Amino acid sequence: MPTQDIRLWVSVEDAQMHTVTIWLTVRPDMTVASLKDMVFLDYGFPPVLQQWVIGQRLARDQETLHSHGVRQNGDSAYLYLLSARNTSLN
Repeated sequence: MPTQDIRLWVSVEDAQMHTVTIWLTVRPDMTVASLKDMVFLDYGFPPVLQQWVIGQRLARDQETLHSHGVRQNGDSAYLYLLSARNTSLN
């Protein structure tokens, strides 16, 4: 579309006491639920494990990124991962 996507930085925090940072390309029209999934798709980050933190976060996973303050690139979010995990597709 004429309007490009935006790049969102996400801080990943694990129960296993390690922290990583990821950059996600999306649009504010997206939501955490959708976003959470791509992160799962992208990083195999179990959506169950994924604890997403945004200053403008709402318990509702469905609300848009824009509604969570992600209006453009340079926006940053925080993700926490549980001790649990997932299984490899292959």
